[PDB]
Amino acid sequence: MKYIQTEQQIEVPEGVTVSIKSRIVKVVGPRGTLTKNLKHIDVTFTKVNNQLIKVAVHNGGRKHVAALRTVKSLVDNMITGVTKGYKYKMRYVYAHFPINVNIVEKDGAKFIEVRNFLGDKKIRNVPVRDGVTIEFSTNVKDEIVLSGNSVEDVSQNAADLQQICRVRNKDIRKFLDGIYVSHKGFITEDL
Amino acid sequence: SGNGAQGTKFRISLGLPVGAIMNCADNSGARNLYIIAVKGSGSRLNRLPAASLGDMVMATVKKGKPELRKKVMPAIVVRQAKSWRRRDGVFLYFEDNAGVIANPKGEMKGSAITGPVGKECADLWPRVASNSGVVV
Amino acid sequence: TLPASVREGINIFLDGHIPAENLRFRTEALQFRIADATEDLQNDSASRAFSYPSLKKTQGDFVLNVEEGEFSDSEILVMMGENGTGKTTLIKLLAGALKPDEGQDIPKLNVSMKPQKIAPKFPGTVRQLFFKKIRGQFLNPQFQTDVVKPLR
RNA sequence: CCGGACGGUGGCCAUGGAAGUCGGAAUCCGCUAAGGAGUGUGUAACAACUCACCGGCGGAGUAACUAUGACUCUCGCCUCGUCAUCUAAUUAAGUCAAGCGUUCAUAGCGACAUUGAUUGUUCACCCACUGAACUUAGUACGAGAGGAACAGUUC
Repeated sequence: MKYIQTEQQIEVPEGVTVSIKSRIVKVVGPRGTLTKNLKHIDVTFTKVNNQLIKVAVHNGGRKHVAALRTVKSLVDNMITGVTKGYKYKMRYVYAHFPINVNIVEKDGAKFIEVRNFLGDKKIRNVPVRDGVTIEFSTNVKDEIVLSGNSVEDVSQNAADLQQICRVRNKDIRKFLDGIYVSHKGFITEDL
Repeated sequence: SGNGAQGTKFRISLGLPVGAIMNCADNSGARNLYIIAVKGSGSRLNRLPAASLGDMVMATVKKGKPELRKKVMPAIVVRQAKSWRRRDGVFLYFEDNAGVIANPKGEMKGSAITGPVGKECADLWPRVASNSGVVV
Repeated sequence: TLPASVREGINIFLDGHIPAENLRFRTEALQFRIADATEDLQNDSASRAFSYPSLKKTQGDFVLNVEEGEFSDSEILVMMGENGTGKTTLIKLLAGALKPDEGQDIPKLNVSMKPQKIAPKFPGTVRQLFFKKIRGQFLNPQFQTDVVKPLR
């Protein structure tokens, strides 16, 4: 029915400045900086005050308006990732064959190398994305940890690994082998 | 080939199409073997399936103890006659076509094999090795 | 069985089956990996494993000499030779149980070791002892096949 | 998003055992903000979940047996036949959802209703073969019974 305006708040916090021209967002904070291109959408960003920025759609349909919250969220997670940062934890899972996971490097590379997966004669590799670092958690068994400023790059790097270890030709409910994402959170603690 | 055949086999010239009769070269009581099928052979309109050295066939006994006649059983080709060629470059051939009656797993029905036996068969079917004298 | 020849008896033994008796005495046949059979991997891990320099251990009645060698990761090394050669001594040094007369091997590595002659000297029962070492290894199916079910 | 979900009592009869939850009706009482003689998940059987509803957010008869029919009475189609014999071998689409599915309508199904032999052989019917084999592995899962693959190898 077309809503004359709907808007959203993107709250801004002490250590960050976010700058927008055309629909190109640059968020810069303590942890480094992130920029994303919002041209594909049609919203109007407006600054109210260093700690506040609005986004609004004029005369929009259901689907347009639906995209407005998702703009808010997208720029939120840019802001939080530049403050708290993002940390995804994954754990290895296997019934018999111990999944051995390393980090190798061919030509400035960085890859996550998975050996022995279910006995699997093939050697699996998932490339580490830029902006994301990998620690094999000390003090915990078969836990890998992906962290960085961009939820999108951490999350996808994570899913690349889990998906490189899908099982074939077995009852996937009995053969539960894998590396699953086990905890989604932040880099800075207390929060 | 197939069951109980531990090993692969390099292609060798097909000597024996269906209908061919080879000498029975064991002591089972069988005098000959009449080939009705080759195992593991493929399909092309009009082509006879045809066996070679160390192939497992499906045969009946045309001449031999009546307890062996009137039925189909597995056999293994042990000597050829159609000349074939090994990877050492050699074109070689036996004086007769002959094989030995056997079970799906590949066990000889008999206990001896009379005459020589080509190595490619010996290499293929251990219980055939056992009962072989001169190989190749 | 009835008496047999030397060659013949050995051959039948390895088959795991005896015909007259018609018994498959052994459930699975023994086979050795060809070395064609093994998996092909580029091995190093962290570039190679640890390495030991020349070592010497002298009791004063026997002297052992060792030539510098290297060990790599995910590999397996056999040690052969006659007893009294210091096959046992060498392993101990690497265990850190023995101190070399000369040479040194101080590794960062965590080592597990099994001794050659086993005489009991642990108070406790068998289950308690193995559970302290690790439970969960006891859960694995591999361990059921090899230890638990066969002996009981 | 979350907290609370309570006493009469495990209502009553049917009850093998049915304490709200296969079933036959009946729907009350006290509680207090609100809590159904009880929405669905139910261990047999309570629980233990949950949710509603308060709240934080030309035809017949006949039998000391079946069948047949000695007897009395009246005016080669089907067929590729069956048994042998000769062959290894032989004509020589969707809707509705009542139902099944032991517990459950839709996993899997759904009434009603409705939108080389042998032959001219095609066909049909056998005899054989084989994407397969090899290790992966008699493994993982399974009380067993049994039983994988991705990798590599040869056809």
